[PDB]
Order: sequence, then C-alpha cells, then structure tokens
Amino acid sequence: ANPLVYLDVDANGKPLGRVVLELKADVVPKTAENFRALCTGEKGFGYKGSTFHRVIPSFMCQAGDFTNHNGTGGKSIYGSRFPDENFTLKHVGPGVLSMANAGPNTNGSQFFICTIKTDWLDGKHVVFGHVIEGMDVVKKIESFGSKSGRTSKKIVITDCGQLS
Ligand code: NA
Repeated sequence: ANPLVYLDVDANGKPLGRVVLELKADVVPKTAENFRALCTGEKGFGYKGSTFHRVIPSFMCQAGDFTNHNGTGGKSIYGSRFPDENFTLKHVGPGVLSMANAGPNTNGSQFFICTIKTDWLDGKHVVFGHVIEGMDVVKKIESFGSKSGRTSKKIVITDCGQLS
C-alpha cells in the first residue's frame, strides 16, 4: 500500500540524480497522499519546477515551497494547511522524510529530508516516509547548503512522480 515516489533534482541546471521515497500511507495516509499527489501533479500543481530553498549541512534539506520559493509558502492538496496527522513515526536518522511547518497544525507542502538523526523534532513534525534510494543525491544537495540554510546553487526538482 505504501507509494514509491521520486524526485529528480538538479543544481544550476546540472542533474544530481534521483531520490526515491517511500510514503508511509499505512501510518499517515492523509500526509502521504498529500505528498504523493504533489509529486504526480494530478491536482494541477505540485513540486515539479520548485526548489530546495533551505539546506543545512549535518541537519536536513528542505523543499516544497512551490508558491513563494523561500519557505513562507506552499499549499496542500486539501487547502492551505492541514492538521498534524499523528507523530507515530520518529526522526530516527538520515533519510527520514518529514513535514516542515510553522507550528502545530500548519502542514502545507514544505518537507525536509534529514541528513542526521533529528530526534528533537519528534512530536513536533510529522514524519511520513524515508529515502529508499538516492541518499547520495541527498548528500549532493546537502553539499550545496550552508549553516544558514542558504544554498550556493539553485537546487531544482526538475521532475517528480510515482513509481508504484
Ligand atoms: Na545546530
């Protein structure tokens, strides 16, 4: 039942590779389905053509603000925001896929892929998947970040979709 989706990512127009993510529809179906549909674009909008705007080495790579491209925007397939579904899944290490937010019950479209264990985010950010393949691509993304989050190159999700 768990979708496999993919992100194809470049830096300054140069492809970095493909990240494959499992979405834990068995634990957080509402959150998984939001991300799944934003990968396919089947609601008429989604991640394709948007950026990793905030990338912090030894922390995480954040993306999904396809409206403002700076961390202030994005929207879910349900509306602008939707509640925290649950906090069952934990930030157990590199490769965890989790919802960015602006506090309780503010999930939109922004998400992050961890590059370390970010356990202090447990109970505050909804984990909804993990990297199946392409953690080397995530590390390439991470290499273009900074401790401030600002990236040294424009990191673009050139394509995305569902594999199964
Ligand atoms: Na720190």
